[PDB]
Amino acid sequence: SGNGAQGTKFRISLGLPVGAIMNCADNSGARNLYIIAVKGSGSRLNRLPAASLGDMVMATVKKGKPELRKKVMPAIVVRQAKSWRRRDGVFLYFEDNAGVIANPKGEMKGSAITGPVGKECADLWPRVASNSGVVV
Amino acid sequence: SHRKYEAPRHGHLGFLPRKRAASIRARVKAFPKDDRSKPVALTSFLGYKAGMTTIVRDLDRPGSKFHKREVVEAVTVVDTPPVVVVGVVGYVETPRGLRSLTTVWAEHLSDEVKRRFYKNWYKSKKKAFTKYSAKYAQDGAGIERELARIKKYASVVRVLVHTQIRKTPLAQKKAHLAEIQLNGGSISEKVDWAREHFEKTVAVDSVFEQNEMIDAIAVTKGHGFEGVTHRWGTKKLPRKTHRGLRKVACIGAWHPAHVMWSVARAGQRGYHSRTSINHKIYRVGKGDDEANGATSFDRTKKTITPMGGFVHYGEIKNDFIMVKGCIPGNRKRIVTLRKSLYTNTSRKALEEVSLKWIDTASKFGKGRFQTPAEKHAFMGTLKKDL
Amino acid sequence: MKVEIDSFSGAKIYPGRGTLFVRGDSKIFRFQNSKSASLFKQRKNPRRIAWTVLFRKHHKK
RNA sequence: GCAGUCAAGCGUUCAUAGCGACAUUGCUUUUUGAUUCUUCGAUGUCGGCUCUUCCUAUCAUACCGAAGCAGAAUUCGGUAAGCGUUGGAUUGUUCACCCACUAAUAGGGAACGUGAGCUGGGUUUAGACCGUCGUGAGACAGGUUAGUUUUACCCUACUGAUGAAUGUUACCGCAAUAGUAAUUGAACUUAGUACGAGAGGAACAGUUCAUUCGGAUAAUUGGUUUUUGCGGCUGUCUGAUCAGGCAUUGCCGCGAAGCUACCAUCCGCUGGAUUAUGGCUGAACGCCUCUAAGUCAGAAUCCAUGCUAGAACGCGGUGAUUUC
RNA sequence: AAGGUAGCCAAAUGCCUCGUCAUCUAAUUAGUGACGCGCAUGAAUGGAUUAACGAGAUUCCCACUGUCCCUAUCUA
RNA sequence: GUGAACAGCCUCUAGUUGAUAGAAUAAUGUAGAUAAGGGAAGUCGGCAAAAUAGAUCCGUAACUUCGGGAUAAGGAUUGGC
Ligand SMILES: [Cl-]
Ligand SMILES: [Cl-]
Ligand SMILES: [Cl-]
Ligand SMILES: [Mg+2]
Ligand SMILES: [Mg+2]
Ligand SMILES: [Mg+2]
Ligand SMILES: [Mg+2]
Ligand SMILES: [Mg+2]
Ligand SMILES: [Mg+2]
Ligand SMILES: [Mg+2]
Ligand SMILES: [Mg+2]
Ligand SMILES: [Mg+2]
Ligand SMILES: [Mg+2]
Ligand SMILES: [Mg+2]
Ligand SMILES: [Mg+2]
Ligand SMILES: [Mg+2]
Ligand SMILES: [Mg+2]
Ligand SMILES: [Mg+2]
Ligand SMILES: [Mg+2]
Ligand SMILES: [Mg+2]
Ligand SMILES: [Mg+2]
Ligand SMILES: [Mg+2]
Ligand SMILES: [Mg+2]
Ligand SMILES: [Mg+2]
Ligand SMILES: [Mg+2]
Ligand SMILES: [Mg+2]
Repeated sequence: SGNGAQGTKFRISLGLPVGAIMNCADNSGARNLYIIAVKGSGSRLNRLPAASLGDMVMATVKKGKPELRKKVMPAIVVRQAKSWRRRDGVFLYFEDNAGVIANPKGEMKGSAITGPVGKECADLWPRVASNSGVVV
Repeated sequence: SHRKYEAPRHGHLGFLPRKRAASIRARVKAFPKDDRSKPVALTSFLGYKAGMTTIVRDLDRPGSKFHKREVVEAVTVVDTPPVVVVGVVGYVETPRGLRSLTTVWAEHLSDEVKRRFYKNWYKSKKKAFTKYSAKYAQDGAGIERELARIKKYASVVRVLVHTQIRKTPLAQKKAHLAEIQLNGGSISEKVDWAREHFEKTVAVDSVFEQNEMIDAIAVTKGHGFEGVTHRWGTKKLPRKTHRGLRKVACIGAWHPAHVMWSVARAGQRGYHSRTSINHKIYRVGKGDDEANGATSFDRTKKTITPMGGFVHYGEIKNDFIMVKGCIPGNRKRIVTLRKSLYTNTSRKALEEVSLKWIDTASKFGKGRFQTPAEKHAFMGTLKKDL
Repeated sequence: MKVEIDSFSGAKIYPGRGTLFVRGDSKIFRFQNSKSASLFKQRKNPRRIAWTVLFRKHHKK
């Protein structure tokens, strides 16, 4: 998550290793996000860094506005297709993988989010919650 | 030359050798330190693992996100019928270690205990303890002398107890006998307590209570001969590998010109002695109590046994202990429950647990009904009942 | 404790059982087991599956 | 390659906080040479992959000393190898060079560890092309493309598994010795506080989680299907129907049990003695001094507690011990 | 004896060399397009260009996947 | 018989029923297979495997020696009665 996070997050099953491409759910002009790193990841030989709901990643825009391409920017995952278990015993998952472009502090580059947003991500990042319409 | 990249070692070297346990009943190698300013009590108990189920409770932990919120947890149920005290043993301190000095047995022993002393019970004359019982035929002078010797010399007192295997759905018929150390009181008080409990039963609720941390000692599930990949968790070799890929590629350098003890090798997996600590008790159940699986919220009348019974075990008809999490060993295996060796105050202990719901759906499939009455209410009347 | 209802079959869902599916339009679906979820993913219609609650209501069984 | 000695000078003043010319004394065998002792009736040859252990000249983590150390950050040094030291683009590469995460991305050894462990991209047989050289056959530590990687059943080592003989047999125990394990980060709070003109900006205790690792476990979720359990479908065969055979498990959907996944859940203890260092009392030396006698506190260190095995030539307690 | 013309190139031919610029990527000793005092390109020792074809040698993209993250299970 | 078919698959005539056997179902193999989320991050290199596939209808670029490229690419449909 890096700096700017409010509180901590219970562990969520990882489903987005490095190299995954997820949809862009904001209106910044990007159409997909290509994850190159995960903030706060550990070290293990041969193990790919992987991200889950609410994590902050480093991504590059592959499709979208020309000014957003060919550069590295932080992003926050807001939807996850890999199923995970909540502490109330519920296993759940989304239809797609989605993220939003942000800054190192967590402030959103855009101003609107399309589609549902996971509850864990909204609580961790106050800026995402403000721009989200429906949580879960 | 040095290895190209650094990685931590595979496996724990303190759990060596990975051989089969000497007996199916795992040994208790450490008892709690005795405090002799307390009443005499047992320090462990014997039970049989029946199975696992699920509970719902409200979390009481300030600062947690799920504070004052329901959580779903897995628990393990241990069938714990009362044990029978049938003897006592005294130990003397020695420069070479603790040594057993005297053993005194009860006057009468049931067929459950006597089967433990035989390998061919059906053919034997059943002569065990026949001459020893004659020591009670007189006024007990022989028994009094041995008990006096324990009081005079012993520094550690343990009691011999056996399970009531006939009360379980198991087909063994042969009870398990074990020593349990007595903590609290003087040596004379320990011996008097043991003597008065000959041929008596001790219930589990006199040993353990609600919201108490206990340790589980048992022999793990066996799996036979196992390769290195699953036995130690080594990386699988590439698909191109000739001569097989579920192996360790290099088992040692040229020098020393020997295979070292710290290299992963294929061999026995499972059936090892294990001691796992800090397992909180969620419920101490009573066998004669109807509505064993009922809470103050559910209010329905149902036992702890799931619909169709515990898979491969049967029904629970005696006292039981419900413990949070998982326990070493498989179903139908004798387990030993031990009190904590230290006082835990991590705020995960000492917290009061209040169960709100206990799952009693069938574990033989995707069970969807808690009770037979609920099933009747949903499906209605079937062709068989009309 | 709260008991939910299977979206495909109408079966009761106790805590911990089944999965929860959030569709793209932010519609929430509950399934008691993997069979109903698999039939939902195959786009089967519950009114033509004989053992479902909706089928029994439609045919007045 | 690494480390000392001396101190002209650098450092606003100020040799030695941190550096240090001219000279000089060493250490190391992770460079390359020098040599030709061993091997040409053959010790398989580059790199990577995999796995274990060792060294400390310590990158990070623990505890400290010093500063041109206000705070924050950094720099020099000590005890310390207990514990970690990564994911990728290009290259056959060792090396190198960038991107990124991270507490950190420290340097090395083990026949330049490791080919009856793999792989065969490179080098280094025979085919072929190019450039330069040669009259030519051909040469090139120049470039390019294609080119068979054999054997363990023996001994030992290692991992597990039995077992004669200690009157017989059975049950309950003791513990010599050997092994041993946990690890690191973030957020909240302390606190916009101490400190500082300001800009900036901590720490101890407390709480909630997470990283790496380890040991188990299968209630739940996911995976697996010869349950060939139920249903469906194609071709053909048994006259039709019913019910079946064959298609090397015919195919598809669901699918209990078992096994199993940081793709699931649970658990991973606390006492003593010390190192560096900071002190007490106190001489030598009428004073002064942590040291000489004595003595206090003290590190991820050590030994125990705890955990695993149980000497098959270590040991104790207890039951029953045969008449054709 | 004449001194490399037309073309072409760090090309299977360039030592220096991972040449310089541009493009491709988050990052390229790779690829491509240019540049040429070219160690040592060059005209039937054939130069340059070419549709179609190739179990030939290379680079990138889409689809695809147990190659991999990270292993698990079943049959003979 | 199915089908475009001397393809694969099943059957009639005819011919064989031969290849050391019994028991058990550890590791490692050989052969055949399936996988949540990600999708070449693996590797010298997509090696291996997967995906595509018949027929009818629609639609088809640069370039070209005008013959091709071409099944380019990209879509739709398919049973029974
Ligand atoms: Cl270890
Ligand atoms: Cl020549
Ligand atoms: Cl196998
Ligand atoms: Mg044992
Ligand atoms: Mg091979
Ligand atoms: Mg079950
Ligand atoms: Mg020889
Ligand atoms: Mg050799
Ligand atoms: Mg040889
Ligand atoms: Mg070597
Ligand atoms: Mg070889
Ligand atoms: Mg070798
Ligand atoms: Mg060899
Ligand atoms: Mg080669
Ligand atoms: Mg050759
Ligand atoms: Mg495991
Ligand atoms: Mg022994
Ligand atoms: Mg040139
Ligand atoms: Mg070029
Ligand atoms: Mg000419
Ligand atoms: Mg036809
Ligand atoms: Mg898959
Ligand atoms: Mg999938
Ligand atoms: Mg790659
Ligand atoms: Mg790689
Ligand atoms: Mg291929």
